[PDB]
Amino acid sequence: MKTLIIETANAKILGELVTVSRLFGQAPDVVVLGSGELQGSYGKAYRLSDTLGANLGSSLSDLIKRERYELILLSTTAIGSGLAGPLAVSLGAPILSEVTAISPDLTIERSLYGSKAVARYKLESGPLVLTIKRKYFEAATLEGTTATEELPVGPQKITLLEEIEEERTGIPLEDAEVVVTGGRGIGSGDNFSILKEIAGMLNGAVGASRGAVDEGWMPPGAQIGQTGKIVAPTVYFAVGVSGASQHLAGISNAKCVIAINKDNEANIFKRARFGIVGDYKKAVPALINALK
Amino acid sequence: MQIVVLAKVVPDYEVPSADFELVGNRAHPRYTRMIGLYDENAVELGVQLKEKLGADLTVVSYGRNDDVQFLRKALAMGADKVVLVEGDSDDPYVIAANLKDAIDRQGTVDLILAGRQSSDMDRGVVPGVLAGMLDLPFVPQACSVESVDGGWKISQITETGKRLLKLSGKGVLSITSVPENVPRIPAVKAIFAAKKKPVEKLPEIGTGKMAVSELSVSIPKVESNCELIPAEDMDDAVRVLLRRLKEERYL
Ligand SMILES: Cc1cc2nc3c(=O)[nH]c(=O)nc-3n(C[C@H](O)[C@H](O)[C@H](O)COP(=O)(O)OP(=O)(O)OC[C@H]3O[C@@H](n4cnc5c(N)ncnc54)[C@H](O)[C@@H]3O)c2cc1C
Ligand SMILES: Nc1ncnc2c1ncn2[C@@H]1O[C@H](COP(=O)(O)O)[C@@H](O)[C@H]1O
Repeated sequence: MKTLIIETANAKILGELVTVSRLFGQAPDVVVLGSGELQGSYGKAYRLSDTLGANLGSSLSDLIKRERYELILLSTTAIGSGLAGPLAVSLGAPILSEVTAISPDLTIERSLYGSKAVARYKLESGPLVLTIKRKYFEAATLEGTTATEELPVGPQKITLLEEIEEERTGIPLEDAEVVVTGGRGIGSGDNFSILKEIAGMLNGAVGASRGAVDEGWMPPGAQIGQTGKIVAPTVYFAVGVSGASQHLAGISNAKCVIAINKDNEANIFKRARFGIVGDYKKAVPALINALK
Repeated sequence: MQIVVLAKVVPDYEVPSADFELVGNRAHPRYTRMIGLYDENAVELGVQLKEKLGADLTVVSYGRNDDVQFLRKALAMGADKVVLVEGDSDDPYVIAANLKDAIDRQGTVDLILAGRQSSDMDRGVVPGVLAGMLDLPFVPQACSVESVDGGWKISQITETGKRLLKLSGKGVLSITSVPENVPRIPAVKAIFAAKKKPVEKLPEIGTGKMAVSELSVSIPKVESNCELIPAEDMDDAVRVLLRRLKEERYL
């Protein structure tokens, strides 16, 4: 079916959307939002100079209507999400977001109830807008490049004043083979120091639950889960983390989850491979010593 | 000046899978109901704006008549009134169209706030669909908002950091969590007093739904059969853990 991918020039994210497109047809087109060479070979590609959906006016939607696209694919990213809902409305299209799987017969899966439930959907009448959850589909290798036709943007409603990267330390969370996550149980920002220490020793990265982020003990980009980062380390230490389902959603493919929690009834022990019921202020220093 | 916050009451979002069951593809009725978590972040931001600006703060919801008692928590936190459209649809277009009808009955509205995603549907769709229907700019995942000449200075959380934005005019913002919008906990006496604050009920309107069929909903089991390491003696426990990690080729 006639498919349009709308995304930044990012090859990892574009690749995930190409994988999804292949379920639906052989030759997707692409609208690139912002700058950067377009990798991959497409039948037709376009470019809009702005990444904020509010600034696009009606040109894009009118194009989609003219060209009779049947499927529009975006990522579940701030940029994808800024566009997807409003664009669906302009098309009169159904929208399904945060898609986690699509079967060969095009049954579409997504989560409900804090990632405790899996819902399955069938499209009855398109066009259809989908937003695809990051890190749930393999990224296609993108070979070659494709030139883009410039499209007009609309009235500027939102100005981008500044883009500010979170200060980076050590290996990225989503790349690390060992992740050490602290939750509310850690008790303070300074108390995270021993988690940073053991993470450094293991060439890993430090993550956080929403509890620890809401306390200000780690920055927001350290949050792991449904609305944070998705990680699949060999080892995942969950320290002072109760294991709410929304947290568990970030670690489904972690190979060896190690729980350190003083509460033997904590939900994290239903996901963990190994568990220590006890005070992390005793466990982690002991672990560090044994490693030294 | 008037700020609208969209708040949705949901089944307890902290119930574990072990204890979670469906009736008719939705949560069993036994679970405690509550305003969703990002919804409360949005209410909190709205109350902070009310405090700074002298604005009215109107909570708008689409849902069950008996969720008023839970929406009144927003009144105790500082909202001025609740407007509830009675209805039971999960469809984002139906929800958004009904929220739009309620909003259109509030005179001039300067800003609309919503949660990043609801605490039962997990989707982050309704605020963008409503922005489209209202023909207003949508800003997802805002964490802070400041009134300035001509509009709003907005900090947005992205996947690599944050963006500082200026919105000209009205808009719809969905709100993500940061320490600065952790919701305040209203006093028992504030809760009691909120029982008297205004609640306006509206009937549901006729409007179209999405042509999508929900085939099934299931709850995967969560049981890893964890190997619990005896930790009466913590030095022994970590010795055993490192041995097992070695044996299993994890570390
Ligand atoms: C829509 C939505 C999306 C969400 N997305 C996410 C997400 O992406 N990521 C996320 O993390 N959360 C998310 N949440 C929140 C999630 O539901 C929980 O609120 C949160 O994960 C709990 O954080 P926590 O486990 O750190 O804190 P708590 O649940 O308070 O757990 C603290 C734990 O620390 C233990 N503890 C205390 N002291 C010690 C000690 N000395 N030693 C060892 N253990 C100790 C306690 O036994 C307890 O189990 C989301 C919620 C909603 C509604
Ligand atoms: N039925 C509703 N009533 C009021 N607000 C809602 C409703 N459904 C969704 N919203 C708002 O939209 C946000 C995202 O919901 P969703 O798109 O379901 O994830 C919620 O956090 C609310 O702020």
